[PDB]
Amino acid sequence: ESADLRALAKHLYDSYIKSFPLTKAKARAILTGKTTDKSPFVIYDMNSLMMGEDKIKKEVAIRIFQGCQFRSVEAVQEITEYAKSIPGFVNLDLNDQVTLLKYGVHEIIYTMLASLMNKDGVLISEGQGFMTREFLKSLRKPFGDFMEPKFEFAVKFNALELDDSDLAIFIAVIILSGDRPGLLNVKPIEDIQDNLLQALELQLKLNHPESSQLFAKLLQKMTDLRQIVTEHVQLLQVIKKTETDMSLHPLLQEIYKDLY
Ligand SMILES: COc1ccc2c(c1)c(CC(=O)O)c(C)n2C(=O)c1ccc(Cl)cc1
Ligand SMILES: COc1ccc2c(c1)c(CC(=O)O)c(C)n2C(=O)c1ccc(Cl)cc1
Repeated sequence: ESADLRALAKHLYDSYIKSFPLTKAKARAILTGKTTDKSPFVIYDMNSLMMGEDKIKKEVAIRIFQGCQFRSVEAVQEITEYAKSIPGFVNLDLNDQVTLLKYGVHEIIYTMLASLMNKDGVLISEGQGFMTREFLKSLRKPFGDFMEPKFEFAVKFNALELDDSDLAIFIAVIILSGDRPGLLNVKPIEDIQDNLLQALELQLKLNHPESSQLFAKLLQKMTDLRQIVTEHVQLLQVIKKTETDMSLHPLLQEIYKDLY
């Protein structure tokens, strides 16, 4: 079993690397000054944003809005590709596969968003750019309040100091939650999570031997993930009631209508 769990961990990590182009490792190298990667253009005001458009591949709050959207959709596409590699996932009832993805993708998105963040801002455009926390906070209501909750989580979450091999199993654990609403066959989902949970436990113990109860502390973080989703959805509802001229991407619209 112990050798089997390591096999499971290595399998998931390999799938993770194959599925997510911008890893935490790449993100850290960019954010700290490493020579393996190159420096981002920093956007911190209106003119940096204007010049950033020239360097990086009508209202700005709207443009930034539309930017996250395309990125979220892309992320959903990646997380979906990853889930199919989770042993057992494709063998589940198709309705359950959908349900697991529906409630799971945003929790993974915010998890992985933490990798691209520090207390000062977030990587964008596959790491070419960097948007500051304060520029985001300064955006007009309600747009200014969207990102700050993510930062506060990311700051707390990044203190756990997980690397990608850690995250690979954790996101796998998130997808295979037996307590999602509407699931038909909970039992096969829980059997897969049991093994995934076992593998996370051993992975965290071997990769972080000195940080006690990291497993427990990491599982407790799923609480914070939920509140991020709940709060976000409510802020989105304000947008739809106010900006009747724009809409969510169909895929995003399906994920959200009607989650909770
Ligand atoms: C990756 O997490 C985010 C962050 C912001 C998001 C989204 C997702 C989505 C998509 C989603 O909810 O998955 C939309 C549609 N966002 C916005 O409109 C928005 C509003 C204000 C600002 Cl300052 C920035 C973006
Ligand atoms: C999910 O987290 C975020 C937050 C902000 C983002 C993005 C992602 C992306 C997508 C990405 O990160 O690749 C873009 C593109 N964001 C912009 O604010 C932006 C910058 C310049 C222009 Cl012209 C328009 C929008």
